[PDB]
This record gives sequence, structure tokens and C-alpha cells, in this order.
Amino acid sequence: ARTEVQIARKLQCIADQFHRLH
Amino acid sequence: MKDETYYIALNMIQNYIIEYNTNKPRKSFVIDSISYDVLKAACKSVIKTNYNEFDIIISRNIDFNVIVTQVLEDKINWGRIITIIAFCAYYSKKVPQYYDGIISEAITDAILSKYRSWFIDQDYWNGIRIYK
Repeated sequence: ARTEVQIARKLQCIADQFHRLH
Repeated sequence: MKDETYYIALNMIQNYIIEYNTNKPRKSFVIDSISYDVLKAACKSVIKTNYNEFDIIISRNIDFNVIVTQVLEDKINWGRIITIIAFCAYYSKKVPQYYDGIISEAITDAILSKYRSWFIDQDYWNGIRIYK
């Protein structure tokens, strides 16, 4: 469903940009 | 099932969650203490940077395991493992229950149910040292 997907997208943003910087 | 790889994953995560909650050093109770220190430093950075957003997410009261499984639905990478552990550690302290292992078990299952061979091919936690 959507809200838990919207939350996951927020954490995936954090994760994927963290991965990019470091 | 709960084999060598399972416990390599579980006991790293559980000792980090214990340190985060108790502020006592736990690196000496894992086999891979060098990779533990990388995980710890990375989780600390993610929380320092994103705690306000974590608070807003947590205020919805949605089961943490529903969130974790969605984070890993499509792909895994070390950033996603770090961010899941940091989020769950943060959640575990704003709410002792973490000693029951449920959080660490859920993260471990979410990783290994779909990404077991990825994790082995990373040489277990050694792959996280790209962030050292």
C-alpha cells in the first residue's frame, strides 16, 4: 500500500544519497 | 534457516542496537569489530542528519517491519542496510524491549530472505568498509 511505500522512499533517499557521498 | 550467515548478521545488529540504547561499547562482542565500527559511525551520521524526519515517520505508529520490508523490496545496498539499522535503533530507543531480539531478527530476515547470496558475496560485513 502507499503510505508505507512513501516512507520507504524517504529512507531509500537517505540511503542512496548516503551511498553516493561515502 | 538459522545458519552461520544468519547469526553473523543477527549478532552484529543486536549488539549495535544494545550499544545505541545503553551507550556501552559492544564492539568486543562481535567477531568483526572493524566492520562494527564502520556500521556504528555510519548509523550515527544518518541519525544526526535525519532524526527530525525519523520522528515524523515514527509518529504514524506503523509497524517497523512493514517499513523495513518495503525499503528492501527492489534492491539492497549498504546504504539501505545502514539506514534500516539506524532507523530501527532510533525507533527502539524512543520507546527494555530490544533485548528480546525482535528488531534484529526482523532486519536479518528482511536482508537474508532475498539477499543472502549478495551478503555472502560482500564477505558478510566486510563489504561495508567501503565507507571507512
